[PDB]
Parts: sequence; structure tokens; C-alpha cells
Amino acid sequence: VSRSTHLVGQDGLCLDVIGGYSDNHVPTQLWPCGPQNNQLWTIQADGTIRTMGKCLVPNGHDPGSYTMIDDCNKADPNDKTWKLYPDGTLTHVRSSLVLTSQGTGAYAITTIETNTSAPTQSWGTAD
Ligand SMILES: CC(=O)N[C@@H]1[C@@H](O)[C@H](O[C@@H]2O[C@H](CO)[C@H](O)[C@H](O)[C@H]2O)[C@@H](CO)O[C@@H]1O
Repeated sequence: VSRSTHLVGQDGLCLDVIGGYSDNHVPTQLWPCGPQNNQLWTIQADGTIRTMGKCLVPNGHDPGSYTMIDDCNKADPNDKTWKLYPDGTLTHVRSSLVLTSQGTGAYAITTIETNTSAPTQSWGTAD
């Protein structure tokens, strides 16, 4: 079943669409957690992760590719399919790369990177 949640990463900050804008290609970052819609993510059985009607996708499939939101219908399965493991690893299924934070200061855009089991690579769910 789909579950709506916050995605909580390094230092208890939340995955956040910068500025709250739902336009295609707006990047994601870490931001102090709050009730705003751009921090509410729906994990679906189809493998997508959605906010504001859009899908989390990397802009590419290589280490260091940033993540952003995009139209779920302007995305192929490779772009939009993720798997959140119980230990916190959030894997981009096609590439096997993992969602990785790049700082807790403002506008630190998240990327997909080779898994190093870093503290920047562990994502928890919370109501
Ligand atoms: C036009 C304008 O100034 N809009 C802003 C919003 O963009 C802003 O939304 C927040 O932006 C931060 C990043 O700076 C986070 O993404 C946060 O989750 C958003 O809520 C709001 C609040 O600062 O202020 C204006 O509305």
C-alpha cells in the first residue's frame, strides 16, 4: 500500500523540494523538517516516490547525478524506480546508486552516489 511520510536524513533534516515549487526539474535538498507539502513523500508499491504529484528522479544515472522532481509520465521506469530498505538505504534501482545528502546547510542538493554506507546515505520514515 502507498505510505505518505517524511524522508529523514542526516542530523534529522528532511528531504525537501527547494522553495516548495512543484515545477518539473526542481532539485531536492535537506531542510529542517516541517509540515509543508514539499516534505511529504508517498512511497508507492510501483517503486515511485512522489511529492506534490511529481516523482523523485535523478538527473542521470551516474555517481554524482543530482536528484529532483519530474512528471511521473515524463519518466521511464529506470528514472523513477526506487527501493527503500529497512536499514535506511534508498536505492535507485536501475543504477544501484543510493540517495546521498551533501550537507545540512541551505541548498545542499542531494545526489545519487556509490554506496559507502555513509551517514549521508541513511533515510528513515517518520509521520
Ligand atoms: C516567492 C517566494 O518567496 N516563495 C517562498 C517559498 O519558496 C518558501 O518555501 C520554502 O523554501 C525553503 C528553501 O528556501 C524550503 O524549500 C521550504 O520547505 C519551503 O517551504 C516560503 C517559506 O520560506 O516562503 C515563500 O513563500
